[PDB]
Amino acid sequence: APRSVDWREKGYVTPVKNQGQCGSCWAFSATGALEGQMFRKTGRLISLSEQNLVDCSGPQGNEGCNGGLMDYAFQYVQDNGGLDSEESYPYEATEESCKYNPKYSVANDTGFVDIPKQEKALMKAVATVGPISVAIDAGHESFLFYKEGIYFEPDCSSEDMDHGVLVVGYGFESNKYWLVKNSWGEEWGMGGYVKMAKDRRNHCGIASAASYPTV
Ligand SMILES: NC(N)NCCC[C@@H](NC(=O)[C@H](CSCc1ccccc1)NC(=O)Cc1ccc(-c2ccccc2)cc1)C(=O)N[C@@H](Cc1ccc(O)cc1)C(=O)NCCc1ccccc1
Repeated sequence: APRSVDWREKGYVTPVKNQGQCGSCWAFSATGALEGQMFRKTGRLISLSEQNLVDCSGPQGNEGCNGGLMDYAFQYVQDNGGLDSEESYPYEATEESCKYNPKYSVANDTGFVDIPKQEKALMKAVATVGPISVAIDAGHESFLFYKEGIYFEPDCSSEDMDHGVLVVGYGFESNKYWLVKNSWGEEWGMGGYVKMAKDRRNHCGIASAASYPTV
C-alpha cells in the first residue's frame, strides 16, 4: 500500500458537516462513506441526507439522536432502495417522522463489508476503496479540546468506541496517523479533521468497527 493516502485530493469528500446536539454521528459517518462510494461509481459528488437516516432507519436498529451504527444505515439504504440528497432532505438535528421520497433518491447500495479488526487491513481498505466508516473512543476531554497535531490519548479504549467518524486517508509526519473526518463542524480540530495515532496498537479502537457500503 502507498506510504500516504488522502482521498480529499480526488474529490471523494464533501465539506465538513455538523451533527449538533444529536447522537447522529453514525448517520454522518454513513453518508460520508456512501458519498465516497457513489463518487467512485458515478464521478458525481452529492451530499447525502443524514436526516433521512435519522428518521427512517429505526427498523434496521438505529435510534435517531440516541445512537446507531453505520452498518444499519447501509442496510437501510439497501432495503429502502435509495437515499435522499442532503438538499432535498435537510438536517434538523432532531428525530422526525420518515419523509423519504424516492423521487429525490440520489444514492444506493447493495450491502456493506465489515473490515477485519486490524489496522493493517484498514490501511488496505482505505488505500483501495476510498473513505472508510470507523468508530473510535472519543469520550475524553482531550478529544473535545483537540485543535491540531497527531491525537494520542493514553486513556483511550480499543474496546468501547462511542463516536462514528470517517477515515479519508493516512500518512506520517517528519509519527504515523489516520486522516479522520469528524462531524462536529469545521471549527473543531483541523478544519473539522483530526490526525489520529496510526499503528499504535489500534489506538482508540479505530480499526475495531471499520466498514463501507458496496455500490
Ligand atoms: N459507549 C457507547 N458505545 N455509547 C453510545 C454513544 C451513542 C452515539 N454517539 C454519541 O452520542 C456521540 C458521543 S461523542 C463523545 C462524548 C462522550 C461523552 C461525553 C461527551 C462526548 N455524541 C456526539 O458526537 C455529540 C456531540 C458531542 C460534543 C460536540 C461538541 C463539539 C465542539 C465543542 C463543544 C461540543 C458536538 C456533538 C452512538 O450511537 N455512537 C455509536 C458509534 C459507533 C460504534 C461502533 C460502530 O460499529 C459504529 C458506530 C455507538 O457507540 N453505537 C453502539 C451503540 C448503539 C447501537 C444501536 C443503536 C443505538 C446505540
